[PDB]
Amino acid sequence: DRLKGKVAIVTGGTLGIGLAIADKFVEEGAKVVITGRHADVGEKAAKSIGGTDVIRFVQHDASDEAGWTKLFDTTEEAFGPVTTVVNNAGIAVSKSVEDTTTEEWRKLLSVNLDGVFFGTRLGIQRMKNKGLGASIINMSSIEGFVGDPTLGAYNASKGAVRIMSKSAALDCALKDYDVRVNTVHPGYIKTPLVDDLEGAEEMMSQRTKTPMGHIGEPNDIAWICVYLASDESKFATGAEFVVDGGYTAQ
Amino acid sequence: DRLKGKVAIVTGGTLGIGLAIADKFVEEGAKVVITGRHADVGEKAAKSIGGTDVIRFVQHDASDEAGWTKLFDTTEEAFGPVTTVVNNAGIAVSKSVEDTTTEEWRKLLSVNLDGVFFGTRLGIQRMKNKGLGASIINMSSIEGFVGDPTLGAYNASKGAVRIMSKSAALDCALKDYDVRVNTVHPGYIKTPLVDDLEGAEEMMSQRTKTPMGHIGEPNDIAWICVYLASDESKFATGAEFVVDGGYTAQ
Amino acid sequence: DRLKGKVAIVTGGTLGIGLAIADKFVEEGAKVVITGRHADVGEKAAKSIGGTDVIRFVQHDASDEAGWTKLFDTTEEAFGPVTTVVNNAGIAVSKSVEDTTTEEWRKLLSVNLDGVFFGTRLGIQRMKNKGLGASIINMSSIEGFVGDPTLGAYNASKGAVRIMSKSAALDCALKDYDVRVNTVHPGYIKTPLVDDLEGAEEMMSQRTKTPMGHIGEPNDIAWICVYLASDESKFATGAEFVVDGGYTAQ
Amino acid sequence: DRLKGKVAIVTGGTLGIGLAIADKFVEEGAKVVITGRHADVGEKAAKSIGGTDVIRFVQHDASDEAGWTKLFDTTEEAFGPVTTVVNNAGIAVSKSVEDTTTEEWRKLLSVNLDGVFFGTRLGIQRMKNKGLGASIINMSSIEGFVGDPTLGAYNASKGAVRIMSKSAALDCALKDYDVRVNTVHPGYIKTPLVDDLEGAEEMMSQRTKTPMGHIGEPNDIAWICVYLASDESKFATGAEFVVDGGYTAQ
Ligand SMILES: [Cl-]
Ligand SMILES: [Cl-]
Ligand SMILES: [Cl-]
Ligand SMILES: [Cl-]
Ligand SMILES: [Mg+2]
Ligand SMILES: [Mg+2]
Ligand SMILES: [Mg+2]
Ligand SMILES: [Mg+2]
Ligand SMILES: [Mg+2]
Ligand SMILES: [Mg+2]
Repeated sequence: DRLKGKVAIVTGGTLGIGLAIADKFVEEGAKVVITGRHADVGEKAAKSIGGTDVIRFVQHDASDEAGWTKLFDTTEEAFGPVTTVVNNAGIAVSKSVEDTTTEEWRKLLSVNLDGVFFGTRLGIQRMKNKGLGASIINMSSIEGFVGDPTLGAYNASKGAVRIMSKSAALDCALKDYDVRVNTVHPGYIKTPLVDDLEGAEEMMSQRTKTPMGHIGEPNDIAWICVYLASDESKFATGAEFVVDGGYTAQ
Repeated sequence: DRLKGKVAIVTGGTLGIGLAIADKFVEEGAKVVITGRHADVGEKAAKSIGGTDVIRFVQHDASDEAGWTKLFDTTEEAFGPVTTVVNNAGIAVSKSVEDTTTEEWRKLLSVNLDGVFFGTRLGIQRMKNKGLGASIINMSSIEGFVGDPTLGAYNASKGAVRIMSKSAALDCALKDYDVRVNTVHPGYIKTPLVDDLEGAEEMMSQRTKTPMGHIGEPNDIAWICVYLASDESKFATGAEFVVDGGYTAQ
Repeated sequence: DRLKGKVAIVTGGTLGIGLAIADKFVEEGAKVVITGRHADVGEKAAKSIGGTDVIRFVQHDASDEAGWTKLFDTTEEAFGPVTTVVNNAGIAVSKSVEDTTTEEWRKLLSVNLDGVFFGTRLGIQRMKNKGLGASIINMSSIEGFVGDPTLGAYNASKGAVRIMSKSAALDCALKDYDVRVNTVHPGYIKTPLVDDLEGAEEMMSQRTKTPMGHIGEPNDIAWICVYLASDESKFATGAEFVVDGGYTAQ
Repeated sequence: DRLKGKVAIVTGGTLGIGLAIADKFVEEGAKVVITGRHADVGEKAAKSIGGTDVIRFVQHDASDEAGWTKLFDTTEEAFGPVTTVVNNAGIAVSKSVEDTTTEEWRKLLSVNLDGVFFGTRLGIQRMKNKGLGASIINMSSIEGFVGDPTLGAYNASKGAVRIMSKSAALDCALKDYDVRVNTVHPGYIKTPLVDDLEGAEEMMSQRTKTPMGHIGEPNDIAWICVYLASDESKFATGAEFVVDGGYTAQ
């Protein structure tokens, strides 16, 4: 089991990429708490992966600072000290910078930027200096590297996550905290939400978007996260891991 | 005059880098409005560069959304349609991610991230489709490329500016708006604020920080901004311009 | 076994990083041919990992174009069609650009650049369109991202490998070849050759070099290569994977 | 005159980008030697810009190491000590990595990589420690950042130039040589050679290639080179300057 003894929080773990991360984490021996906004979805998601000795759902919005405190306490009460934080919760807005309302701007940043900050800050505090082989995996995207004219606020958030994570990685390394911090950068990934938008997958699969001519699947992101959570990656910190079908290579 | 006919807003234009940008912009034939928080400083700054036929001060906090509207109106009433926006206002917090309070986080992002968003969004709206050769110059820094363990929130802000700017550049290019958007990335620059912090310049001048073994001066940033504001750079958009003494090259 | 059915060529596989890659590849079910310059070293290396049903040594200099042809034939005769090429062979020269002789320049590029080209070109030709889940892993380094004043020719070679690999990745993706191409970028890795240079590890472990305050081990590079060789990484192509203790994050 | 007192060598200065660099350098007060392969073209090019008190042609192939020595001597005899080297000579091959012959590979690298090495190495040696405000401008391209499946060897060369230049920049900075080294990265630029290839400009102008929906002109590259040659850029070293119509921003 590649994640023997690990205890992970996966935010936005009830759908899509986060769900697959949780699934493979459990497969590799981790205990996992998944978060999401909705109880129906979250309880189904947890039980689809395993019983409560290995996976539990907690309703939590990543923008909710006070709830973060409680989430660590709930997770540690269930499974012992947290070792691994996957800051995956996120939302999207389909607006150019020009067309973004300030309400849209603040709402997207409250999840995609504040939530990652809250989980990273608290993860460092609660995991440092415990010999846990701790790992914080911050979910950026291809939009942390390149612009998309239709994703202005999203681009801001993903670029912020990219560089903030390097700061945290460095501080943890220099202080010998036994905490690593890295970013994962998915390209386009097939999910029910993509399937719900007519034409989206075909748009994303054009060669001028994804050179492989198709989009990825959630397990593509799960497997790089297993590597990063595991002690196999004990010398990797402050780095970006891109799984994008070639999107950013052209 | 390399900026003949240009009309620029330079936020945080009363001190340091912004002041030098304003100075060289006026030298190259632009009309300039500089903003800053404090009237004493701002009125002295404007008159040190020129008379009110070429430069004026407006008291404005870049985090103040409603004031942005008014700032464009004031500038256009003085000098005619704005052509050039330099989003330079910024603040700093000397805290690791771990140690950043949420108040510090939100306050820094309100200037360094929201202010750049507000000026970029409004600049696109008010400059597009006017044949102005319009240019938005967003001030990132070396901390938009690399982490600094002591500058967590600052890193978040500068990474956000870096990538958000690419989104805006692309939208403007694809829609033929005649608006370019680029980022400038200073390394360490000698200013009175650096001089006020005992030991700072020597720290910044170590070869492991700045390979040139000294730090820069405000005109180093002014001259790259003249290039970017001018029609000389009409094919440059979505790009990062690094003036850092080699900091990021190692 | 994470590399079930894979058949790998690991150049420079008799020492250091390459040896560890070969070791973990065999552990994960691959068949492996390792190359190196010297028979004594190579035969000991192969037998330290396994018997000839899983690993064999072939004496080969990666700069030797004609030998590449033969190497694929030898490997396929032993183990069946090659699926995985790790272009790891390399040499180093400790000279600034200013001080590099043309002989040094050409010799280093013949291994570090031509060898990677030869293995990549031939790997595409011999692995495309066979449903192998083929993967070409080109060993760049931190010196593919940042300069080192003492490693001028080495920097040239590693930057060339970095970007050439993206070209190959794209061509393979666009043509549906079922071949991925990625680069791995080690930071400093403890080996007998580092141990032989008095003071080297301490130099490399300074916080201004490696923020973790120590250097890595060969298995750190082996494990990212297992991920990249395996079908777990089927959506990763054209990307750079950095395992450097934080070197490039500051 | 922004280049008062400068003495520049511009390789491949008889056509296209190099010709425009030479033209604007002379306009800004520099003395210039342009090189090229062909006397007819070179003598016409020089006289189109000015008389022999400001510009001269020397027939030289950048791959010719012995000729480099002589080129500096010729230039210094004409105009005094060289201050500025623009390594612009280059060739292209339209082949994937898979399809590149070794002859094509070596020939392209002899100009695009060896020529830049020869000019950089010799420029450092002959310009260091003379108080000249010396500047080496190495012409990379967008193909130093991103792959193109049809430009495998070209990608290798441009990535090598990109990173080798950082090594040189650092060495010069650390040793206080008064020599800066930077790379320029053109996107697509309209020239007679592009005009000669039916359909090329339209291909390059598609929004999925160049977001501005058109390609650039040689003066777009000349003006960034004026900035980099001038003392305005005295704090810029080891950096990449991208003028690409947005190509790399998406
Ligand atoms: Cl979903
Ligand atoms: Cl100041
Ligand atoms: Cl060794
Ligand atoms: Cl031409
Ligand atoms: Mg319908
Ligand atoms: Mg004191
Ligand atoms: Mg001794
Ligand atoms: Mg660095
Ligand atoms: Mg025809
Ligand atoms: Mg791209």
